[PDB]
Amino acid sequence: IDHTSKQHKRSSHRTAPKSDNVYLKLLVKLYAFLARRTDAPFNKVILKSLFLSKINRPPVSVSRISRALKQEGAAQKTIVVVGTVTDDNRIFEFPKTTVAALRFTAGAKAKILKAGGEAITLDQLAVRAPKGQNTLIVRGPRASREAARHFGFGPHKGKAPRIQSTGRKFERARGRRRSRAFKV
Amino acid sequence: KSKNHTAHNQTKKAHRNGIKKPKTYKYPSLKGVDAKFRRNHRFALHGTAKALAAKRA
Amino acid sequence: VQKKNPLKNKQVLLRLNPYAKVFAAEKLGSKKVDQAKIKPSATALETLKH
Amino acid sequence: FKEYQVIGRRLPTESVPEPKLFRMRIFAPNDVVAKSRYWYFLQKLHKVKKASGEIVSLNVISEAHPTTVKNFGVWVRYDSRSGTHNMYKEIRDVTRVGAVESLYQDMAARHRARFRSIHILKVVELEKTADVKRQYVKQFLTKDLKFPLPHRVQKSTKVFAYKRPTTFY
Amino acid sequence: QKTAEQVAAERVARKAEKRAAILERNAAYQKEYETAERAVIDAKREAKANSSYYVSAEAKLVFVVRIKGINKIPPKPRKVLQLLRLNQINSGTFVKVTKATSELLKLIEPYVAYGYPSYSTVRQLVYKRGYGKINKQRIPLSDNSIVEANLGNYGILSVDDLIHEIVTVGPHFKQANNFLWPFKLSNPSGGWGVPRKFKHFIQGGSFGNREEFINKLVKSMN
Amino acid sequence: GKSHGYRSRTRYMFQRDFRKHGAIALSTYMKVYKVGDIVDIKANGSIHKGMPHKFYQGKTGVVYNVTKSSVGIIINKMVGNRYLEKRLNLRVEHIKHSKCRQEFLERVKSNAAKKAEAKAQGVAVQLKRQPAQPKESRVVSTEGNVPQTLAPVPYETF
Repeated sequence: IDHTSKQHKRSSHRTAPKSDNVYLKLLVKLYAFLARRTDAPFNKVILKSLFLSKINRPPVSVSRISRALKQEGAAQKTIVVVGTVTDDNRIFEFPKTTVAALRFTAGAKAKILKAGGEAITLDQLAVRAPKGQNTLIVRGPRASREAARHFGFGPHKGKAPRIQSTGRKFERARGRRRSRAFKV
Repeated sequence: KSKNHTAHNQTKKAHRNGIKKPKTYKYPSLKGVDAKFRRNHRFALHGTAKALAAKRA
Repeated sequence: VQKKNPLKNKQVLLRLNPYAKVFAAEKLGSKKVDQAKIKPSATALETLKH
Repeated sequence: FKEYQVIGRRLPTESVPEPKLFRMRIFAPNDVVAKSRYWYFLQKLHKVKKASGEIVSLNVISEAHPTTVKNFGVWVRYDSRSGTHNMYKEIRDVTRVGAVESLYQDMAARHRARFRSIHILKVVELEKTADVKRQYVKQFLTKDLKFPLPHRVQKSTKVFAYKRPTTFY
Repeated sequence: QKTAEQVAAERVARKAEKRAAILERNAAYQKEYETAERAVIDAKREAKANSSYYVSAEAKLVFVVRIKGINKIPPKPRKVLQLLRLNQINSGTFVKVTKATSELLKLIEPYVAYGYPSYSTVRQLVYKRGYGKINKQRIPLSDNSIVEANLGNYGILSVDDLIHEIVTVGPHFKQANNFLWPFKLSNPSGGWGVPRKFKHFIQGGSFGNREEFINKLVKSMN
Repeated sequence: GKSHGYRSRTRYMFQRDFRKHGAIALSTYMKVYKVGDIVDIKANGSIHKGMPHKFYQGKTGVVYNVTKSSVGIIINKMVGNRYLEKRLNLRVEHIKHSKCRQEFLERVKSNAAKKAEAKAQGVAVQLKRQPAQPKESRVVSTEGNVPQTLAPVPYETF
C-alpha cells in the first residue's frame, strides 16, 4: 500500500517529561487532569511547558516579569512562568504582584516578597486559576543560549564559530579578511 | 576504469527532503537594493514614525 | 463491534433509510409504469437501418 | 460481438453550429469499443478527434431476419507484417454480426491477422447466387444439397468404457 | 444523575422527529431519481420522433477503481494515484468529472479502471464499504446519526443524503467525498472478465475508462 | 577538455531572432518596472551588458529593486533539493512584463464588480472560476443534416 508519509511516525513532541522528578510528575498529572477536563486553552499550554527540557525552559528574570506587567491592561494579572524565576539586580522598583513559577531563586523569591508580592507554585496557581483566569504566561529567551550562536554556522551566515580560545591567533586570518585571501 | 558521473537516484533523493520552497517573508531583505533608495527609505520611515506619534494625541 | 452491511438484516437497513420500509412495502423496484406509446420516428429508422 | 451504429458530430464552434454528423456501422463488442472504433475510423477520414468532437448516438443494430442463411460479401483492409492489403471474403452466416465475428477468426487463422489489424470496409448480403464468386461459398448453394457427417465421435463423460467405440452415423 | 431517564423520553422524541424528516427527504430523492431517469428516457424518445438525435449529458460523476497494485509506477501517476487516494489496490473514489479531473484520469489511465456508476452502485458501496474520515480515522457509517454530526454543516443529515450528494454531484460533493473514506473493494467475485487485467477497454483488459461497465464490475468488487 | 563557460551552449538561445535584428523597438525601454512587478526573462543578444545567465532564459521572477538601467529580479532556482532565491541585476532590455499577472489583475477587478452588482441586487454570486464541465444534454437536428454513412477506405498505393 503506497504510503505518502513515513509510517509509525512518532509525536515529535514530549508527551511526557523525560525528567524522572517525582513532584513534577504530580504537577503534570494535575495539569493533565485540567487540560483535558477544563477545555481551557491555557491549561494545555502549561502542561506542554512543564514537559520542556531545561534548555527549552530558560530562566525568566524578575526584570522580564516586570515588563510583562507594565504591558497595557495587565498590571494586575498573575504572571505564570513555567521555568525558574531568577533574580535581577538591574531593575530596582519591582512591583507588588503574584507570580506562579516552577522554581524561584532565593534572590528572586525575596525580591518578589519584598515588594508585597506573592511567590506561588503551579499547584497553588491551579487552585486560584484552574481555567487560567487573568493569567499572563511569560517565557524566557530561547534563542539567546551559548550553544545557539554556533547553530547554523557557515558562509556568510553571520554566526559564531566554536572555539575554545580566544581572540587573535584563533580563526582571525585566512578566510576572515580580504588581506588573507578572502572574507569567508 | 571507475564510472564517472551520474544523476541516477538523484531526484528521488531530492524528494525525500521535500524540495522545500524559499518560504518567503513579508519584509524581504533590503540588503542589495539601490543604496540611494535605501538611504531615503530610512528617512521616510523616520518621518512616518514621528507622524504616528503626533496622531496619538 | 460488528459491521453489519445494510443489505443484510433489514433491521439495520431500517436503522438507516426509514424510507426503505415504504420503498419495500410499495415495492418500487416494480412501478409498472407507463403508457400508451409513440412515436417510432421517420428518419431515425431510415438512417439506422441504412 | 454486436453491430453498433455510432453517430458523431464533431463539436459546435461559434460561427459553424449544427455540424455535418457522421455515421458508421461499427462491429464492436460493446458501447465502449464502438465509441473507440468510431473515432478511430473518423480520425482516418476527417480532422476530428474524440476530444475535439462528440458522439451523438449509439444504437445497436440488430439483424433484420436472423434465422435465414445469407451469403455475406465482406471487404477487408488488413495489415500484414510487410504491407497492407485489400480483400474480398464471402461468408455464409445467419447474421452480419456472426459473419463479421467469423471473418475475424478466418482472417486470424489464414493470415494471423489480429482484430486490430483488420478493417471491415463494407459488408453486403449478396442477393443473387452468381454474385457469390468464391467456390467455398458456392458449395452450399447447390440444388438439393444432401451430405453425411462421416466419422462421428462420442464424448464419453467417463474415463473408460467397455462397448468399444463406433463411428457409425 | 437524577431526571436522566426522562432525557431518554426527551431525546428519542427528537429522533422520532428526525427520522420523519429523514424519511420525507428520502421519499423525495426517490421521486427525483425516478423522474430524472424517466426524463432522459422521455427526452431520448420525444426527440427520436422528431428526426433529432438527443444526446445524453456527459457523466458528471466518475468512479476510479485502482487496478494495478503499488510498486512499479512512475512518479507522476503515482502522485495522482495519491491525490485520488487510491493508495491500495482495488480501491475506489468518486471523482467529480471536469476537465481538471479528466486529465488526472489521463495520467493514471493504465493503473485504474473507471467509469460512470449509478445510484444502486453508489448506494451499494456506501452502505456496505462506506466509512467516514472522522478526525482523520476510518470510522464507519454504521448509523446515520454520525454522518449527520460531521457533514451537518453542509446539509447531509443521513447516509442516503450523502449518497445523494455523490450521485447527483451536488455542490457539497467535495466534503462528502473527502468524508467518505476511499473504498476498499475486494477482488471482483466473478473475476476481471479477461485474461490480462492490464490492457484497456478495447483490448480486453480491465483498465481505463469503460463508461457504464464499471457498474457491472464494482457491484462484484463490493 | 570539457568546458562550461558563462554562455555555454547558447548557440540558439541568444541568436537574436529571425528578421528582428539590430535596434530594439523603443517601447521596451519605456515600460515601467515597479517593485513587485512580475517579469519574464528573454535575453537579447544585441544587449551584451546586463545579460542574464543562460539559466534564467524563460524563468519568471519578481522585481526587488529598480535602478538607472536595470531591475533586480529574484528568481528562486531549484538546486539539488532546495530552492535558493537568486537576485539578478538585469537591464530592462532582457525583460518583459509577465502577461500572467496582467490577466489575474483584470479578473480581480471583475470579481469586485460581480460581487458589488450582486450584493446590491440580491446577494447570490458564484464568482470563482470553474474547470470546463461535462457537456449537458441536448437535441441535435437531422433536419437539413442527414447523417453521412462513412466507411473506412481500402488501401490504395499512396
